[PDB]
Amino acid sequence: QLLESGPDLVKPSQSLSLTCTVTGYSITSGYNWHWIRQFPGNKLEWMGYIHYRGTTNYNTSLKSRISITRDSSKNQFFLQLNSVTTEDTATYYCACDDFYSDYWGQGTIVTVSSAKTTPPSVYPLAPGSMVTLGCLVKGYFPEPVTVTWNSGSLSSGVHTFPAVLQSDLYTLSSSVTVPSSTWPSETVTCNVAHPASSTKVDKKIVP
Amino acid sequence: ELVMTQTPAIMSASPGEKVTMTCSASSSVSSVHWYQQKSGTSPKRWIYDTSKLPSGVPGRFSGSGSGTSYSLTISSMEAEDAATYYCQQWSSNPPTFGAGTKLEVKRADAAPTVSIFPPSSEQLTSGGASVVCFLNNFYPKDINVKWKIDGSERQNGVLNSWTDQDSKDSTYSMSSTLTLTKDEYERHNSYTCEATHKTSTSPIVKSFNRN
Repeated sequence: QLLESGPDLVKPSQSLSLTCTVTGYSITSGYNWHWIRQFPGNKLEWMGYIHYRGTTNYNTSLKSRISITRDSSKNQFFLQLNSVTTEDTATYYCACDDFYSDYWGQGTIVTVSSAKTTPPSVYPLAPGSMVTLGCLVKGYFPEPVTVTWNSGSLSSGVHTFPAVLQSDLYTLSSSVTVPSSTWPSETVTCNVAHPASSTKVDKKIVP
Repeated sequence: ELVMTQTPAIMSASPGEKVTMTCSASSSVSSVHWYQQKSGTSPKRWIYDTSKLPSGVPGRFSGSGSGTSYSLTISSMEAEDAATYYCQQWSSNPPTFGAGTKLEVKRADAAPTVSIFPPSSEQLTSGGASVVCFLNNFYPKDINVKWKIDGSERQNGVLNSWTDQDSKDSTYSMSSTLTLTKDEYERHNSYTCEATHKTSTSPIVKSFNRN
């Protein structure tokens, strides 16, 4: 139904832009199409929407910096938030709804910072009846980063922890538990992706 | 500038137990919507017009209220109902949201599985040395990790992180990472990760020897 897209890192004082490509319904037929964001801390804020007709409605406190427009032909609408500040760092979601029904996108994170993109360094964590394996992803910026095990075949038994900020760099860790008789017999590898720097690393966990 | 106060911020409920969450408005509001958001996904409207249900929302859920007091009730909870619930109003501009109420699911106490990991080769080859410790699948969430190098609590310089309540077994997991410099690391020998939870009188210890 709805997918959000746009650059991840945007400098303070500049403008933030996002695209929502809708599929399975004409955004000119019906529904109200909104832009809603969630700040780190989970606080939510409705930003605005545009009717089936280019008529718009914005959150008063954003009225001077926001603009919502669309391109019928491509079945997508956009969001521009001018003069961003770090306070605009958030997960942006696009959505639609009528009195009875709503649809949302997966949401896309945008970081407003003067800091510069830094790839992460992936380190393996092997043991000092199941065995617990790890993977340390540290020194990167901005968020997000994705971590999978064996390309996803090892999804269950995985605990990927929230990243923690420190010295203007995020650090994260991930764990996976498997039967003692599976590792190191069968290869266990953590896959890490960091789109902001187009990084894709693979670290085999060696005993 | 219409403040929505939700209470409590966090609350736990056993399966089958009735559950009620409150939303207090700073000024009267005519309507109120509720949204549900589970870990890793996006909000989803749960209730509109203060009391109506959108297709897909279990009948066990119901909303009610008026003026400055609204509430979301779960007649009987199921573990699938664990999430954060936000109330919102469209009466004034802008359409404010409450800070949300996190509904935890209660369950028997479960001891944490502890695992400790020495710095890797790749890392030690960059002068770095991060010691990591995992405390997986425990309950209650409140727990405390303690680092010790050569028998002395290496207190500061530790980064901890918690996962949300597991959707499968309803437990919690946490990670503790003490970062040192390659040189300070090779200057000590005993590295212990000590965890004190509700599941044991004595702390659960785990520790390697740098050799």
